[PDB]
Amino acid sequence: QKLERRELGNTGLNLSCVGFGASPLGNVFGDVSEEQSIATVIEAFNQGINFFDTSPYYGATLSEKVLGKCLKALGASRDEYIVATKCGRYAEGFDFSAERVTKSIDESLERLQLEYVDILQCHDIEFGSLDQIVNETIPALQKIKESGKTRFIGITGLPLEVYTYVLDRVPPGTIDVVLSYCHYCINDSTLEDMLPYFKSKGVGVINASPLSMGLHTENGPPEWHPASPEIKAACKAAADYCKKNGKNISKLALQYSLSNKDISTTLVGMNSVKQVEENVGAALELETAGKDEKTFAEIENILKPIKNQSWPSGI
Repeated sequence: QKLERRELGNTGLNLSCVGFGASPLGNVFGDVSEEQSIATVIEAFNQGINFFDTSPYYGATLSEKVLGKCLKALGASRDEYIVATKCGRYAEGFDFSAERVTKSIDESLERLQLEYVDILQCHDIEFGSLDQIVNETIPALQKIKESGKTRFIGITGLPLEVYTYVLDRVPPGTIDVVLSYCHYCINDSTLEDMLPYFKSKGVGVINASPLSMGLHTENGPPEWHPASPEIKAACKAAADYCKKNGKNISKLALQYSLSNKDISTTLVGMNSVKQVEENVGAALELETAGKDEKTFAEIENILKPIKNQSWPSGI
């Protein structure tokens, strides 16, 4: 049994349905040795993950530098893996200007030790002027795409409204891919409402944060998590139900996110070999058994009062 791959919009790329979120390689969630990061990436690739996403923001450029060492250590042909990065969001703030993003791709390629990335996306555009994204940033990414330094272009951010605003205002066929987070998970499935829009526009869809930044974990969310107390309380109750019934809230949450085949990949952050095994195994078991619908029904009942509620982001 091999990990399923899915076509990404009109790009022709076939992505593993679980993708590697490389933010933890930048020490975002704790210190990880370079040896451990390399081992994790190698294990992911050996288990069939072919998609690796990063950003200059993660670890103030360290994630990109570490990921570049990991990709070299795969000892695989460049066309056997797919690399996405971002531009516009840095540890020193937001700059979506044409000059910044044009410089940024070269900085990213230097750190990643690559001649090109497959995907380059504007990072967290709800912090920028959406009119600048439309009229300046996206044209600059089109020029980067024309140069070959990226093969495809996209946009990311938390609020789904940013995607309709931007995609309504660029010519058909401009944007290749979007990355969305926190909106295709057990407490919030609003990304599904965007899928007809993205399909009409020929835009491939990447999801991320299937655990909603720690809500769907036995340990619960970090202290900084921006969700309301009511969201947190219901997610803790869902985790408690799973614990009581001998089930794994995080495995079920990932399986829920993976179940929609119109989403091409779900990024998961990984920094140990056992995390790779757990995440790939959840996907393989989902493929052959389908969703445990009795258990998902009970989770849905607990999360009902807060379903699809989000939190503020950006300007």
